[PDB]
Amino acid sequence: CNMRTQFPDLRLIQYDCGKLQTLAVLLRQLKAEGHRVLIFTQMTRMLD
DNA sequence: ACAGGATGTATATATGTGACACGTGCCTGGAGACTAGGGAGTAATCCCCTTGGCGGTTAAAACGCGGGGGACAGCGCGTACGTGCGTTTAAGCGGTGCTAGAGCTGTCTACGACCAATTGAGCGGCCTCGGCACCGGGATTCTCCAG
Repeated sequence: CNMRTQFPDLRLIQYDCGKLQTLAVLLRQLKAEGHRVLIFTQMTRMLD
């Protein structure tokens, strides 16, 4: 099955998107400090 | 699971009350030469309305879910409508036998169109109050269980 058709991963949604990559790094670094975060974005379906 | 007993077709035939054929005539297309007016072919103006869609919030759909009271099936019975039979009513299918009134023809005005003016409705274009529209009471009115 794997060797005949390749489907998009769908699991790690940070794959294509460098915005989410740097956000993952940033949130991971902030987690040690644990002081909590507001993440603002317009585009209601980007919050998804 | 039959058979009298009816009713319904199917096939054939013929001559006479309607379908076709043929000649005529004569009103009506067809053909032709002018004269607009009408409509087409562009060229300008003014609108509205889609642009692509997004993410907030709302009303309207849409869905769950009980349950109740109507949609049907069952059963019955009790008229009432068809079925058939005898009568008789009166319509049909031909006739005779007037004259009322279509249908037409002609004649001739009153009537319609044109026809250039003329003007006075009328329609558009803003303005400005009343009049519905929605609201917020409280008081009569229904609807639903409850005895």
